[PDB]
Amino acid sequence: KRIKGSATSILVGKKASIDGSTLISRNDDGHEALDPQRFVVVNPEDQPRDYTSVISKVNVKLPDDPQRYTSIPNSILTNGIWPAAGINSSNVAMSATETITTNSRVQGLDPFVENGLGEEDLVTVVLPYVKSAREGVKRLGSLLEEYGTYEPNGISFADNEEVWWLETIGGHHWAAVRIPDDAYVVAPNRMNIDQFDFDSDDTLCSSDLKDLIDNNNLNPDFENYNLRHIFGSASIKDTVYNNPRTWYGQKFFSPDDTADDPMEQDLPFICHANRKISVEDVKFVLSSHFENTKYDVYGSGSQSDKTLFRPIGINRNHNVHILQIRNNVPTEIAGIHWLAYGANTFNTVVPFYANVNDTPVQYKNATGKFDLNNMYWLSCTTALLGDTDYDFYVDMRNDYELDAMSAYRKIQNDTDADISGQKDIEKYLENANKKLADVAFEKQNKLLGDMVTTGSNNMKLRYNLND
Amino acid sequence: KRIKGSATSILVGKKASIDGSTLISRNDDGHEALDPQRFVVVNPEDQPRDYTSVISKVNVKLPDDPQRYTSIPNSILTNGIWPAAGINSSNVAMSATETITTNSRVQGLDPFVENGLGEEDLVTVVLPYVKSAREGVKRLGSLLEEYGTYEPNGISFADNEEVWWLETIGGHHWAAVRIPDDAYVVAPNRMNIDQFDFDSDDTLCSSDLKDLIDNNNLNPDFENYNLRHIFGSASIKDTVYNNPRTWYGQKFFSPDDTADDPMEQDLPFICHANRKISVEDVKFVLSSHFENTKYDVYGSGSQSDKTLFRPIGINRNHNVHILQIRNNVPTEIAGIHWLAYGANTFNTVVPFYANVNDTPVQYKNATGKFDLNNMYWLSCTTALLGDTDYDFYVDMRNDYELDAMSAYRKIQNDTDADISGQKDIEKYLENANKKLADVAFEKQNKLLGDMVTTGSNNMKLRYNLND
Ligand SMILES: [Co+2]
Ligand SMILES: [Co+2]
Repeated sequence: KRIKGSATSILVGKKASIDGSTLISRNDDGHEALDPQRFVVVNPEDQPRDYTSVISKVNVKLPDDPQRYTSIPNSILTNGIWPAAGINSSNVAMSATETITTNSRVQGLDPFVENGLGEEDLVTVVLPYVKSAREGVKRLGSLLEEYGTYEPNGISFADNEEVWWLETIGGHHWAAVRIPDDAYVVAPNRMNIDQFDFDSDDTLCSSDLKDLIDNNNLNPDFENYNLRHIFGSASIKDTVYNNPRTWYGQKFFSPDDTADDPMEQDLPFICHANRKISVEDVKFVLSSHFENTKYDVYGSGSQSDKTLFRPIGINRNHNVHILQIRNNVPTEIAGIHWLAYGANTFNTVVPFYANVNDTPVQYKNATGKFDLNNMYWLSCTTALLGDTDYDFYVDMRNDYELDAMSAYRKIQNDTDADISGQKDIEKYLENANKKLADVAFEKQNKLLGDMVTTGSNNMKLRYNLND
Repeated sequence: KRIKGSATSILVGKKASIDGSTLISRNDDGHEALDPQRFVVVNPEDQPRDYTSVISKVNVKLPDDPQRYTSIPNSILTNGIWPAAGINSSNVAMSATETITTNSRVQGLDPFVENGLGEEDLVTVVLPYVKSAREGVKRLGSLLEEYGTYEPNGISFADNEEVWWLETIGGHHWAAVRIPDDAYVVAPNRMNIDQFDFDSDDTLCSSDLKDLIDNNNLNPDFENYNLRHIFGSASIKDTVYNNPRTWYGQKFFSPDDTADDPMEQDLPFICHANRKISVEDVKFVLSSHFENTKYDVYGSGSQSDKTLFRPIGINRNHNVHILQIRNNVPTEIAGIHWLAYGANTFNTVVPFYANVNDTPVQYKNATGKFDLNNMYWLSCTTALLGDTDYDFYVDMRNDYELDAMSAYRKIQNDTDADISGQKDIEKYLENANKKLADVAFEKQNKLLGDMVTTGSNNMKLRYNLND
């Protein structure tokens, strides 16, 4: 068999955010709980021109003018690079992938292509070569049509104006929708695009998609086109593995527009929140485990209720990224690659400037060797200890989140404030990223220390005299 | 670390009270269950002109004309004075503080000031120098701008006309609301001020507050300004630690305007009760533990429900005070500093006249040495015993509350009735306060005795012949 990713994604249009930025985000989850991640800038000279994948052995000849981009490659390259997500020098963001679903009727017509492209590959072969989110969508579509794919995937694109979501369909087909400026999306591992207008300028797809549907009796609905009804799933597994994640996110942002059934199969794709959305909001949902419901594994529910649903924050979060393209700041500091590692319950995303040529050591240097000086291993260790007694550690966790995010914001604010006239912008921003990573490590380390100190007093292996 | 206070506060406007008085109140809670408190009048000659805090080392030069004021300082000065609350000779009341919440976005712009002011300090540096509640608000606002603060705090002020609530925002900013005459407030450890009209005569704030919000994308709402949405929190921890306290209080006073969800994040700040409010009402809510719900730790709920919410009456109540400025009595007896010590389940507030130069021995003289002749230690001992079998002791508790409060009221009524023509008002009221404290001790001691006598008969270590 082939190794597969898992994920939860959240998208925010430029009018829906609290600061007028676009946000595309994803929990990059995997099969094993731990799989070391690195934060790496791929400079143009480092980018392949003759690309061959490890998993599928697909060979793609690439353009000769790649742009510099951030990425989050695996430390261990057994299954290839797995760059996950990044922002290029044109301030275009891309995250790939959100594994989605398919069905036997479309697979019968356009099967997966064994030697096609996969999540292993997509950012590497698309992001360096596009100058808008729309261009990203179109290039990826072209590559799917030409080379095919062996996975069902959802991919996000953004620039300072637009946010797009592309879903792959069978071995070669695809469709994509531009998320409205004022909207957000929460997307689990299930095909998401619903109502789809072939006549809209805000949609793109395989030229033959409508004919594929119309000519092969793929449409289950009496009227109109709902792509996930046609090409996706509405399974019993969806009701426990996927829909509750969508539901919990929509309950958080749109409480008065969202009913009380986490199993709902027709939750809207495009949503409108009752307020503007912050980075902190996005990280909360990306770290969640159905808090204040009977489905919280750390909560008061029955054993069966507590384990019924797949949470969003999860032991096998490998990285979490929130890619932000800001507006009303100079373009050279618009791109922010927010990043953290390990189960999202005990980390914080750090707002790294994407306009840099290299990355901080604590985030760049993970290998297969356990190293608590590295933020991947330190963050995972913290979350594991936290998992053993969540209610005991959660107050320290909460304090740390506020304290750390406050410190990051102060550094960002100071750095933004002095951008004008900097003679070496990349060096200036690399220094800012170094400060951010240093503080992130210090506060992560201090949190773990506080947890170890208090936790040790509460060990089972104890016997105290109460005097 | 730095030690932090905790609290629950209740405010009542002059038209909302049963007697036309203003009331500002707070449970002064702390980290440890026990921390001995004293009732102390600071005469002008005792007041520092050159003040330095213990926790932050902030140094504040003070005016040379301080007014006399009541206060509730810590017996043990390890972390400074912690005066908590009092009434000055101009019949201005102040209670500080209700620790509240903040968020990373505003902290990123205006961080806490390490060597700034804190709860340790505020009553000492403000109350002696103001002649109205409004002046208190303005002086505190000025001091925050001058010295900064290292805590997020809520502070109440009152005189015979007005009640104000000030909340500190970041290291230097602040906002305050004059509570409508006919309104009340219940405030837990969460930022409270909601809808806020900068043009209102009922509001005061940092001169730059609206610009700070507008220019830095701090406002999450599509319309208007809600200060706690902007500057505060709505966290998962809020739903168990804070909101249920607000909810239980509002359920008590406004049953028909309050829904059934204790976790509600947008309970109103300003409320209107269905009736006029007594001192006895306020003490009840300040002593409460979600009686007649599954969230009552002394009740019938599951272990998880019983311990889910932070109660208002609690083991770490250090003092409880209700500062009352009465109307239509002569000004020399308008100020009443109601006071009790220890967990509020087994004490009663005593209506001490604030117009005095000294305080009764049973309330003034606590040290670190356990002394059951002192009301701090006696009250704490009583509440601890009560905690071991609440349903067994609650009838004696209830009887004592009625009996004791009736005795206090008789003494107050007689004292008020003979105020005219007194040649030495302070001596006259000090004598009344001595009578109050004497009877308060007698009734507290008799309660504990009755509990010990009946409790001893029900000890586990027993074996009786039933004849
Ligand atoms: Co070429
Ligand atoms: Co819209």
